[PDB]
Amino acid sequence: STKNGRDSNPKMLGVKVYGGQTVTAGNIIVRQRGTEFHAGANVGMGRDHTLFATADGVVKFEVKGQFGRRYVKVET
Amino acid sequence: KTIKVTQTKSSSHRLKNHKLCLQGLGLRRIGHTVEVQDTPSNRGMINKVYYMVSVEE
RNA sequence: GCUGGCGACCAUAGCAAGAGUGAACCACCUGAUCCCUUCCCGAACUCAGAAGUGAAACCUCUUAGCGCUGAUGGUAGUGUGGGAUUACCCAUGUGAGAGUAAGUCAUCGCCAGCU
RNA sequence: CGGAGGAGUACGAAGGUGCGCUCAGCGUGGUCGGAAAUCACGCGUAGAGUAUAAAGGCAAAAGCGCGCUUAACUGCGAGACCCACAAGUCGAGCAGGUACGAAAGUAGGUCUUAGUGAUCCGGUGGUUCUGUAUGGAAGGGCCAUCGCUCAACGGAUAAAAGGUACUCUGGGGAUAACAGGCUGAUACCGCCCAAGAGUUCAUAUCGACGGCGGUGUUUGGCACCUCGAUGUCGGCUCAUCUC
RNA sequence: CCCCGAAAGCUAUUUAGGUAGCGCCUCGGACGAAUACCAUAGGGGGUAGAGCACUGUUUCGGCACCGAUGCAAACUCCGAAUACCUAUGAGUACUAUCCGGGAGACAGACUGCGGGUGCUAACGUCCGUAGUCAAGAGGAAAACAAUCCAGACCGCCAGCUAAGGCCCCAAAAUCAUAGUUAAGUGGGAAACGAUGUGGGAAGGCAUAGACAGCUAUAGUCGAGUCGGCCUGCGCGGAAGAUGUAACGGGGCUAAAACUAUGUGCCGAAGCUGCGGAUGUAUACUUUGUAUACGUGGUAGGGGAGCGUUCUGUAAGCCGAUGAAGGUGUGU
RNA sequence: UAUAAUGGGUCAGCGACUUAUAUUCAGUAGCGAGGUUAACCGUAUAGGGGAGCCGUAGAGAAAUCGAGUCUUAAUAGGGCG
Repeated sequence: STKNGRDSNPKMLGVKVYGGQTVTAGNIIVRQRGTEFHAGANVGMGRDHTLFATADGVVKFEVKGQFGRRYVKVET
Repeated sequence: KTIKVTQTKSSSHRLKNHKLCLQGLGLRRIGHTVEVQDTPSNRGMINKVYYMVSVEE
């Protein structure tokens, strides 16, 4: 008899809106367990590290800063 | 400015996108020949199914 | 042409070693009266000041020393069609990683002082 | 019925806010004191820590202290994620009342993802709802909350173990025991290399450590045929083929 | 008789060969480019490969470190091709979406590619992805659901081709040009063994005389010889039970075998030709007419019909100059 | 599945999606902001019989309001119309 045989339910993480798409305020952009992407301009962060848009515009990804962090922002 | 395409093999067992490329060029059966505009958009469909068409350029 | 502040950028821009700067600015610097301060200490924070020094520190300059960047060519992988089954070959499209040649001791913007 | 680990909790501070601080390692010296207690100074460096398993993260530190406090609030909520349903997740912003800051401001529990149980039936608090002639009341409704290892965790009842060779019916070759089939781990047979044994001499005859095949006599693996029946362990009689 | 046409999945279930919601089919209504194929532009990734910067593991040196050197599903300093999301655009196509009526199905199979398990066993088992069967006929593979070619409306004693073939069974080349094989290899199988033969790149010695043999390095003779590497096709290794039985058979050796090239032909229910039928759509601005695209089908859904008995129409019409029924013939 | 899986020796005759009620959808006919009677009476498929049913208005648990209503301190926001 094996001592294995368990696993957890899926969580459906990942990027929901890619670069170049238009969003409205409140749209969820990234679902993530940790902070792989950071919040840029017009982007807010939830209590579970979810990134969402706070204004209408176009999504844009970039790499910025002295630590080389990945940022996502919304251009109005 | 226009080119002639002839279907030379069957399309029954091919991939779905290959069948759709044939339908988008307008070929309907073996031996069918059509005349289409010479544009990159048409050339892409032709190049995808190169192996079962003949082009009179 | 120097000094200070605030940004763009985040190593071709960083570390390391060596050398300079006191007119102004900055830095150490004097003591602790009032404001304020340390689970103790005027060491840090703070106030009241210029008798000393550019020693340290911060800046600027030089160096390929460490680091970083990096081709061209080839190789591996791979979508579609065909031929084979120890995982290859042909046609067509695509194309790394490592390594080699080589490069680098940054580049810009706003304001205020001194010549 | 693949390979590995965790959960059925904890905390009125381990929550909020303002201000402040950086780990771990090694090396020198310094009483007991040393491998390793505390003190001081250096070197290189995230390898420390995050209540708890791992993963994704963590400098405006999300790590570590101090003062004051209760936003671990009420009414909501544009817009999204996920999804058979029932459920689950994120959320700017608006109104009221607060806490901490000089202030711009931050706060609708804790770095996040586990710490859970539908409906029915009852219990407790409140209520400008209803009240079987009428006025009350009993009972019911609405809002808040309590009683599940219902753990077979979408939970058949408030309440439940066994025997049948004395057996019976509806079905299945959807599924086992015999024989057939596929396979060849195992079994048997053959070959390659050759330490050595053989008074000397690998190969007269054996042959260690290793390697490559053949057959379909063994023990097995699979479940393709047969369950509206292919009905046998050995003996007797009679055989036929292989090398 | 005509038209369309699935599934054997997900979730839950005292559930596992039952059922329910969703996914897949069909019919009606609304509404038309909002859809798809391809091109261009924007975007995130951590797989193949690779590497040792972390976590582990590995060999040899020097003194845990230093220099070389390997490995990894639960390692990553790196990192594709494809897939996926969005926007714009030409051309082609009854595409997409919404609201309702009716379902079936929830036992799948094989083959290729990427994998877990198993022995890198099984026509084994469990996933992802594509094709075929299921529900699909025709030609080829001797026979052979799942392989290759190809999607059957009906008729023809017409033509062209696909896979595969052209000595006879049995349709078409005893075709053409160069080579290889002697094993019936072709037409079953390994490690290993061997002067079998064809081709290629080098090397050693040699007419002051090379190899072999022979006389005691010299010597008689008279040109090549010697040992390796790469490569094409062959040989041994090779034993089974009813009957040759491991080319389908006959038979085949300057092939009727293998390699390369070329010119013709055969070959399907594919395509074309002639005649006929039918579904949908667009125009004739009734038409039943032309054009265009279609017509393989299980479970299912939709449409249109033929016959049988009885009631009205029927106190009608047919009937002993012969009804119903039975048995032939023609159409 | 030719299957060595099931059923049928053969012929003739018989043999399996119905009936009643309720409900929903689609065709078709009458009337139409209206439509329609049931039991019953009736020398009776006529004619009477309007009790009742469906449609015409939602919101809210309900009292209550009503083109609005519920939640709320809120005329804010939001849900159903």
